[PDB]
Amino acid sequence: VPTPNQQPEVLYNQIFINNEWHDAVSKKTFPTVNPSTGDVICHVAEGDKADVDRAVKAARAAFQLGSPWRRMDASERGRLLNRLADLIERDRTYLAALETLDNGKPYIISYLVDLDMVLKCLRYYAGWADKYHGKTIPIDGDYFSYTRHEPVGVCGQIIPWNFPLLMQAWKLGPALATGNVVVMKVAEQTPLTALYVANLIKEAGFPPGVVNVIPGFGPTAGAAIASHEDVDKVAFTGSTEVGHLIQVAAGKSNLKRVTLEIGGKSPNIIMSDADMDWAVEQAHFALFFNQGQCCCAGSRTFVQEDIYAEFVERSVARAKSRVVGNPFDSRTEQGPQVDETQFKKVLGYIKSGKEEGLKLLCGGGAAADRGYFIQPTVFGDLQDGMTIAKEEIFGPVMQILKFKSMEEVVGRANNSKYGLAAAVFTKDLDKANYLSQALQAGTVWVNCYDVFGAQSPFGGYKLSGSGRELGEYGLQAYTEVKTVTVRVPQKNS
Amino acid sequence: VPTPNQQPEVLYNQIFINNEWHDAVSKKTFPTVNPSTGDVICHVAEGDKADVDRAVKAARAAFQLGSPWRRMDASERGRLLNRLADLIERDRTYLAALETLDNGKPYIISYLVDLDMVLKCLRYYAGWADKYHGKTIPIDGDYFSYTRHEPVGVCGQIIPWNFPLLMQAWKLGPALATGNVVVMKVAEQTPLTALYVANLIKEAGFPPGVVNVIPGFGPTAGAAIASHEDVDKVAFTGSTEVGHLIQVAAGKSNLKRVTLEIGGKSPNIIMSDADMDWAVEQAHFALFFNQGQCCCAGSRTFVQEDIYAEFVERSVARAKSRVVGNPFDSRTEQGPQVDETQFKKVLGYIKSGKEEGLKLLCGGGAAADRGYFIQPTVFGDLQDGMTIAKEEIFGPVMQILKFKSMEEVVGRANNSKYGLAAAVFTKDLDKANYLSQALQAGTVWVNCYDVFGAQSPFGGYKLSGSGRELGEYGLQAYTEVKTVTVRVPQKNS
Amino acid sequence: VPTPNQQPEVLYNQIFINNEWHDAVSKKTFPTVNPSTGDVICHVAEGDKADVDRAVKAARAAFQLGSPWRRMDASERGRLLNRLADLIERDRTYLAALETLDNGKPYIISYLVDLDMVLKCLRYYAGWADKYHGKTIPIDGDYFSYTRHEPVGVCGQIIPWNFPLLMQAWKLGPALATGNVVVMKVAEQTPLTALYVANLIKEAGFPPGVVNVIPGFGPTAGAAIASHEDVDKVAFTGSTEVGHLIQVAAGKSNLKRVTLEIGGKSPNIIMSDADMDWAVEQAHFALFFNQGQCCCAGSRTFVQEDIYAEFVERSVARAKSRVVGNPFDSRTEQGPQVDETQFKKVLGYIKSGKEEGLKLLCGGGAAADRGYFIQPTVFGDLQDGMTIAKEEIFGPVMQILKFKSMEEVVGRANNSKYGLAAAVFTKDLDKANYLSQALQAGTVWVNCYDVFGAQSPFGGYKLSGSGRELGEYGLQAYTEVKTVTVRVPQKNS
Amino acid sequence: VPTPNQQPEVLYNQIFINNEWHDAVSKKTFPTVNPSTGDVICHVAEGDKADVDRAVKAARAAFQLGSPWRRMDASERGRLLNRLADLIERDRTYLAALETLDNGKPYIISYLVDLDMVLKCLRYYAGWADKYHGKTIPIDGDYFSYTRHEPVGVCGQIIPWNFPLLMQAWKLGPALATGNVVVMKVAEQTPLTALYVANLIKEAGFPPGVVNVIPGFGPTAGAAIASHEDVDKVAFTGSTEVGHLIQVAAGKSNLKRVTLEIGGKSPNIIMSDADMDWAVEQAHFALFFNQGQCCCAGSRTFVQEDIYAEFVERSVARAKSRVVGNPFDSRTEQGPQVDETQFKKVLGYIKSGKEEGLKLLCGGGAAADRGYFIQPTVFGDLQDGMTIAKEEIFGPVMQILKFKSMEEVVGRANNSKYGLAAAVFTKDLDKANYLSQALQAGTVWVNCYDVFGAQSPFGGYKLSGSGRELGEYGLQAYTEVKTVTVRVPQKNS
Repeated sequence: VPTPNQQPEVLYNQIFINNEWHDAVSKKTFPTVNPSTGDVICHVAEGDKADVDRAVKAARAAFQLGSPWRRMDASERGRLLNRLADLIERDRTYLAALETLDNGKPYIISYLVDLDMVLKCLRYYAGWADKYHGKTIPIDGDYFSYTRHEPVGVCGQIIPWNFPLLMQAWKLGPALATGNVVVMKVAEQTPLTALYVANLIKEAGFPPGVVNVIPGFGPTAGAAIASHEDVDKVAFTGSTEVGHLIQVAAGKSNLKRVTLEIGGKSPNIIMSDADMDWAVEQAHFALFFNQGQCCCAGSRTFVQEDIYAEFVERSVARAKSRVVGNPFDSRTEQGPQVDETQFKKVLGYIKSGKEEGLKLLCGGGAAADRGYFIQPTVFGDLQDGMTIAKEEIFGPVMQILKFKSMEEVVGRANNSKYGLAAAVFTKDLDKANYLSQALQAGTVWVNCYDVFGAQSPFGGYKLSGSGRELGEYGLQAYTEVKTVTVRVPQKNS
Repeated sequence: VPTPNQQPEVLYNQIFINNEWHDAVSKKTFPTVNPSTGDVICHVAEGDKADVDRAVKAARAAFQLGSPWRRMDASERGRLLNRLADLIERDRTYLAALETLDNGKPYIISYLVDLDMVLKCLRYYAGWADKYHGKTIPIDGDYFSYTRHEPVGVCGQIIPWNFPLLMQAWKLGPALATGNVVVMKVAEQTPLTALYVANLIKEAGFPPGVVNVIPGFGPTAGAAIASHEDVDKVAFTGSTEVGHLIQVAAGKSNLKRVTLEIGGKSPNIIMSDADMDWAVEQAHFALFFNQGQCCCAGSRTFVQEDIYAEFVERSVARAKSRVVGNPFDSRTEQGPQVDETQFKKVLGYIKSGKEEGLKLLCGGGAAADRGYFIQPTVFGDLQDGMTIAKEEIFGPVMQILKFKSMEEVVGRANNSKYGLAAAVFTKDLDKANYLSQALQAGTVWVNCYDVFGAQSPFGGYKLSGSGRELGEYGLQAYTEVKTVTVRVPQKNS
Repeated sequence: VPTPNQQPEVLYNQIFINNEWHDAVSKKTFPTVNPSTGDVICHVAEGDKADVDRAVKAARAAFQLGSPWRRMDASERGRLLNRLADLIERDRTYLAALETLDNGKPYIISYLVDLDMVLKCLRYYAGWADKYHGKTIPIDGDYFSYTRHEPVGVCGQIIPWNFPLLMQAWKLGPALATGNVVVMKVAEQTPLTALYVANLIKEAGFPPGVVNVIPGFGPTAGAAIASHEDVDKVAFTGSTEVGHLIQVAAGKSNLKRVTLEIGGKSPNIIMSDADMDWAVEQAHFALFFNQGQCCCAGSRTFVQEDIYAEFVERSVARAKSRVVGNPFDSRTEQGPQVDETQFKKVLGYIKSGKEEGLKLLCGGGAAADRGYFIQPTVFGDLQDGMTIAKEEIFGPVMQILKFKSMEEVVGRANNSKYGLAAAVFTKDLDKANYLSQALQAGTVWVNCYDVFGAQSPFGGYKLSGSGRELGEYGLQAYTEVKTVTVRVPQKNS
Repeated sequence: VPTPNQQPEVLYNQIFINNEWHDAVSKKTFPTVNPSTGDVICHVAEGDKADVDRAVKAARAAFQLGSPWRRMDASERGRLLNRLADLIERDRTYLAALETLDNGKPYIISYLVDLDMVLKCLRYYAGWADKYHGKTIPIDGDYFSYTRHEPVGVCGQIIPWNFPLLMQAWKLGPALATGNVVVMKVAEQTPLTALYVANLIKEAGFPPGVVNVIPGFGPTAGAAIASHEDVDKVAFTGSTEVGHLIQVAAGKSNLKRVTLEIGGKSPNIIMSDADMDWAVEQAHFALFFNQGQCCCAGSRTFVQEDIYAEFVERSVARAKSRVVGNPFDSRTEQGPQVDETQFKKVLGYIKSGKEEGLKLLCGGGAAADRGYFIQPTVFGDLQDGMTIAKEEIFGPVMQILKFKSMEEVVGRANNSKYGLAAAVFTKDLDKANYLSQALQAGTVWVNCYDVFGAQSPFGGYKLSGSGRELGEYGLQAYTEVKTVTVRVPQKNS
């Protein structure tokens, strides 16, 4: 991993529309802070409805029948996405550093993890461009019926702050590969990286209006996209709470297609025959990865009584050794929480746990007085009715529960409004197969956690989502099907 | 076509839950009238939220992991659907008669069209049961990734009164084929046939709770389903106005998956090179089919100026010969409108057209003093800004517009909030191919209209829908995708 | 299981062509014996080249563009296959008895196993008829490209005597479902059941020439089909030796498509952690099922040394209790071998094993002096270089080998010219996953054996086959793809 | 188009095996001539059986379970193919010049056509690498069945001299994308370009033994591949005559999977309503493209009598203006024929035509006395029984036939042992649709010819092929399907 620039230059901080950078119509700007120091990095244009409106306008024009983008060969769409990937890889060190500066995650992670997964996603979707075929259907009668898989049109894509570059990649990959146009709203907590990539999109040679990125606020620029009368589809990734607002907004206006990737409270089930060493480490990772700021975090670690005590002791030790510090330091495992608000939220949950009557095994408090650092907390002897066992904490706060039977763990694990992911650690073939089938979750990992593949779909089962985001599935929501039934003189097989 | 019983006996008029018939919790009942005579056929149990909750409870139980339905082989689901089909064919004469008695459509149509289409739908989806495979994905790293296409769960399905039996079949086919459970709300205007089939479901051997049919009202039983906290998915077919309510209800509650098949104002484009005879008859059919009560009716007949006068003359003559009368009479082409409310609504539009300044060429008034018969009306010299040229009439009221160029007709045809279907009549290959691509419609018929195939998807492009209902596509909405990623010792190709 | 007729009446014994029965052009006939008594059941017309030529002509005519069969709706093809199924189910008892009479397998098996699987196969492919879509391809340039999945044409299908009715169904299901025409060559050892079904094909309403069944001899009628200049595809199931002849014949003449389902020497690997009881019973079934006359029989039972002794002991006991006798007797587990030739071949192998220096644990000799009964033989302490450990025996002769490591068992099990199937018994997830990937077999069963599903493909990896026979894959070989590229005025997404 | 080097340097002329260049075991070499001058360009190592044997050895080793290539992520296979493309694009000018030097085709074509198509093919298949999923199948019983799409293994790929780089690309694309290993035999008449690309494969980072290219002769190196006991699959592109040999070879030995892309006599049907200008130009292109050395050439131009005379005179004029000359000259439309042998063959056919009694409209003789140039010949008034109207000429010799009805032209056009491609020129929708369905051809072009898309399959219907080469279909033949059926505690939907 190349040595990063601990203070990477901010080159873009405006609104990107027709491959052009401009200030908000209001000339208003908002600050973007560095979670590690609490100091302001710079100021970014604050997009609002007026800016969304013009971006939508730009996108619609780019999507007109006869446009360079609509006339473009699917293969060329693939070429553009691969070119974009190349530019991102060329600027990998810079983007990794900026990602960390704006977000807080360890540089090594932004480089080896975030950026690699960003490149793999775009590279993956580049190949789908000319392969998502329609169908020729053996309909009854003397007809020739077939389907066209056309773009759904103008897509509003709202993304969170936990994986800035990756979330952007997950949206643009399938949308662009299918021929759609994008009006994207990026998180006000982390707008810098998305904007830089927006310029690379221009450099890649994408036609104007195809991708418009608008930095701003949620109830402001986000809501304007969700309720716009000319946005054909919305893709939102964030809280279930806001997820509700997105669907409600869609219904109250355009009846635009909606997909949601939202919260979670994922159960990580360790069976007594599981390899302790692997299970403990993976359990640690399952919850602590990315400052605990992952929607599919294993926030409910169910451990079989027979091995509970040992598993708990080992988890606490591992939590005790987890290095929290400067993201740019090679030995830093944990950076700060994205912002003060989240910092307080997490702390509020730790307080709740202690008050609910939970066994605090690892220090649950601030880890520093400068950035938003919190100590890797671990709560043992957790009860299902406890707030921290029910509500998504989104911080470095581990919950460890105890169970006896499979029948019991299935019911407990499944008894949640969420269903984003789950995990099973066991050496037994039958337990693995039984559980993976019984678990009501979009993804079930067996003997592993947080394993993402651009080729494998991801999504929620209940109030944790709607629709899937990767693989071939990720193309479905960005496709509008048209049936064309032509009358023929005489149909033959 | 066998001789029908002009007065078929009503055997079921209650609420169907766990394969059992019972009155509404309130014991309240509502009348179902015969549109031909205006007299009450009988009374049906009026389901409400209390009944909906009971049905959902029943359905959820039937969906329990380990249930006969969930443990059932996919092939067996296919066998049950085929058995159902057989029972409907056994009772084809009776059902065609009852369909007409409660709806008003001609008996010949109910028999040869509706029932045939019903049988073909179920028979088609019966074969999909064991064929909608998941995937084994070549994910990165030492893992074995694959997806499971599981049922979405408890599905709420709300259907209209235009095609009682068929609408029911379009919903049950894909749902049952996939392993889902149903809580269906039937149109209060036409609940009889759906209830009869509900009993056939029981007789076919479907496990209790798998299909629950609730007769009742919209804002009552319908809304109860749309905002239910335990319904995983909603499939609604009706007005766009209500469609909005369904999507808003889903967002404000459960975040349940939603699909909508709604209104339309489909354009029927006749090019100057089209075969007049065919074009004229097909245009007649395109709009007048089923008392004009079809979501995909060719409500806007655009005819190229060069052949406009001739086409109009021929249209009016054909409309003047259209026989309106007793649905059970062999020579009846048009029966009455479903009910007085729709009778008045259609008349209101005829009034509107005359006042908008439209050329009434065919008598626009009631055709009788007993049932809800309206005369096949034809309006010539229509203008895009005219109410009847923008709002869905849902009655035997034809609109004929005049155009010159293709660029012109595409823009005009496309300039609508709707996009359910469209049609183009021409002998030219390039115009056919150009137009089918340019028209923003879920279905584009070329040299034909109203051609439906159980194997070809159907749906709307704008405020006329979301999702497709037939073919393989119809299975998508009834499937929940689960990704299972297993860590393996050493992955190889 | 209904009481069978020990002496079922033979109603059809001639050549079936245009839905008509006639004697061979030579008037020659051959006898069909009853393996249980060694007595002649009756005589069947002996088809030859002249008869094959006539059949091919009939088939070709039925395949003419514009034929009732080619113009028929795909759904109707489905209907015919379901009708056929129903007729077979109606005559289930008769067919099961006749199957046993002519083949030797126990009636219970013929009824509950063979017939059920025949019904399931036809009923399964009936549903594929109108679902095997082609595709609309996003090709470069201003074009509309799409593919048609047309029938391959006239298909020659040659089947064996081990599962008469079943093998017939495996060929007809996919062929007919895709719109092809068939010229079938049935095994001289067991032509009876296939002939009766041929008449059911007539009764089902299949167009004349669509299915022609020709009873006769291999180098006679079989070779005539394989080398015919007007047969578009050949599907052969039998010995690898003859498989070679089919491929060579195809090349020396028509260059017709070829698919082969041939011999095997499947390894059944029992890991030390396997459940003894289950593993022992399944191992017994794996090899002894259908008088050991199954191409995917577990001919090489590799058992982990730690559990070898015990496994062997249990295997011998189970083989010693295996009831051999009258197929019509409820307690008979094993009937006779198909005929004297096979009877002597199996005996020759037992002799070989004894001479090779193998430990005969179970009596290896004739079990009676009337029919072709052989005692369930079990050879312990087998060595890979032994003939019975290399050549397919096709009889009730079990081989039990000893192994130590997984690396060793993989190499040993894979060290064969065959690769039809394999099995792995273990409770460990990793071993299951590892082995199933490492084994070069068309089918790898884990914790079970001989599990067939009409929905899952089956075939060989080396000299044991080419192509797969069930599921969606089974339709591939019966499809000819046509690409139609149309120049369009302006292509858009 | 950049200025080429009229004399590009030959850097590789040996056998490429484990990413290493070596002389044949025999030290024998053969000359490669320049068709334009008749002079020897250089000498190339003459591979033989011994060289094929070692190449297969290398390939097998590269295919061992646990190999870098087998363990490699499918996505990485995609990366390698994209890298290879980049290298080819980097060297596009050199490769196009060398292609023309050794082949004879005009440099502008090699550059703008051949190399573009080469890049597009590899770029296309690079995206398929991680998307050709297997399936999870809803089999009956308590099991989990799924399929694995594994590589077929060692693939022997034999290619022709008409499109050296492109044929190589059509083979390597699908093979490598699927994870197979290759032993390729390149045409003795044109081995240079294929060898240079072989080195780029090394530079790209492909693991040793994955692609082995062997220059040599047909009955020598080609036959050794076709009958090799360790080659799992053979892919051959060439004459139907040799095609027979490949299939017979496969049967006589390994029973290896075979696919054939062979000869043709494609009919180009011009209906009276066709746009003459376009039809005439396209007709010229259809047959004259690449010195008439294309298997899909429109060898039989059927013209409707009403427009026959005009079409004929227009064709002759166009043929009279076709510039034949130095391939490197910007004005050259036609270069020389690949070699003296082909030179003589084509001339022999012209002689035949004259003798069969055909109307020679354009000079049918040599165009120069240096290279292998032949004058663009046009034969009018041809009859179906004439040799030139039956046998593939593979030279600039056009055949123009006259027809009256559609019924007539379908039968005549279809009356051939070949069925590679066909074309229909008409403005009529019904004629287009009717003919496309009626024509027994692997590809039917409507109002265009020789339109190839890496995304759409290509192949023959009779003695012109077996299997398809492009699109998703091209992956089928390079995949071996394995079914894994696991016993599960309790199967649920």
